[PDB]
Amino acid sequence: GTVNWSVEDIVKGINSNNLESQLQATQAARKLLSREKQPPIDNIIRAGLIPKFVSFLGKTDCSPIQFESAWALTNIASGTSEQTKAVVDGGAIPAFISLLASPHAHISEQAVWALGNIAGDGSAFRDLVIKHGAIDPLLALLAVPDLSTLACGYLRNLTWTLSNLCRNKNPAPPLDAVEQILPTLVRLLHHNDPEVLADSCWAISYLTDGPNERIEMVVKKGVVPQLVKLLGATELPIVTPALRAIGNIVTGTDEQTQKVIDAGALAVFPSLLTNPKTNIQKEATWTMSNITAGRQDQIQQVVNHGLVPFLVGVLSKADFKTQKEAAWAITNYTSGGTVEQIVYLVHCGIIEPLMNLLSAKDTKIIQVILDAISNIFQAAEKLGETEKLSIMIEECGGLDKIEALQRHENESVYKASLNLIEKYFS
Amino acid sequence: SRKRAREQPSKRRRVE
Repeated sequence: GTVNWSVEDIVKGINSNNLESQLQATQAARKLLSREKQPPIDNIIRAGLIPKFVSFLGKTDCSPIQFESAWALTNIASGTSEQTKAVVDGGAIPAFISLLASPHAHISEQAVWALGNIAGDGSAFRDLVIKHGAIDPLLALLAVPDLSTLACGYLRNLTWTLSNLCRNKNPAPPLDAVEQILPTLVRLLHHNDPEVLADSCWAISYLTDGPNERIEMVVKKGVVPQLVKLLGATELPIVTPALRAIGNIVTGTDEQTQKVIDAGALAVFPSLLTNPKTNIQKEATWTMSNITAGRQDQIQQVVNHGLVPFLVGVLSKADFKTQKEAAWAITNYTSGGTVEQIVYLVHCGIIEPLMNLLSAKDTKIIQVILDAISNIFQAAEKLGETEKLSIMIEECGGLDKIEALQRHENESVYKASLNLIEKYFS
Repeated sequence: SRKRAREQPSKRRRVE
């Protein structure tokens, strides 16, 4: 039938002015474009087939050709930006938006998917899809009393497409579009399907990746407790974006950070900071570093949840990128913490792993650590214990790392480092 | 302040 047609034969069938011949040829094109390996997208574009496919989207009396052309165009739009542009340039956006109202679920679903690929290209096409009025009919498809009545594949495609409308920066999505989408997104974030939850979390992570005003729009919707819950999911594809969203939120105000703490996030961190997935440990440690950049009462919560030993652990042994986040977490802690909090940090064993990292060939982490040490010495001065600290550092071999850093190429490193030796070691 | 800035596919092809 329609298996392995040449593009030439597809063109012949499409040019026939016989709707059924055109349907067979469009199906043949769909099969080429859906094959496992190397779909001939550029060949199909070069043959001038896009305008015909777009015209077929409007064939209400022939729902099969609407479906086949929708699938063909979805796959062309799944390619490079130039390939996606060819689909947009053919007038596909409003044609697909019209198909959202199709009585045929499999057709409206394909239109949802195609619009997701187009919006996924970047901010410009995202915003163009929004200008053509895609949001109202997309949200209308989810306006049911219980999401569980929808087919799960259908619901997953809608959630994914909505997440692409929330994605990308420079610019971020229109504020009014975000407000319009948020209530449905919150509902999806409470739906019990792992893929819907993952893509909902991804969407929330995009919406919180920005200025405090953007974070506030999300936090105000009361989603933090649900994010904290999903943070404890067993599925890594859910934990990953849930953690990114939580991490994003704590880059915000002290008050936004406090919502995360109030929701119980810190109790999940012993497991996150020891997670066998390197990326999870790194993101969790980055998150901790922004929490220890917070108020003294928020640092105290980190202490009370027993998280300081976990930071000592990550500093002692982790992927180097994670160790650098831990170094940051410590410098922030020592910068904002009380004397008592800083004393507690040393008692937990921070000094030796801090000193061991001074042999890293990374200027930034060296600067960060020297800052922490300086901060810890300033606390020692207030207790008159600079000598005890001076001894701890010498004993673990930290002093002849600091001494050697006096000859380092970077100005801050050699400078801070010189300062430390005269000041506490001379 | 001292706060610091910092796998879903962007596009999907329908196969089979």
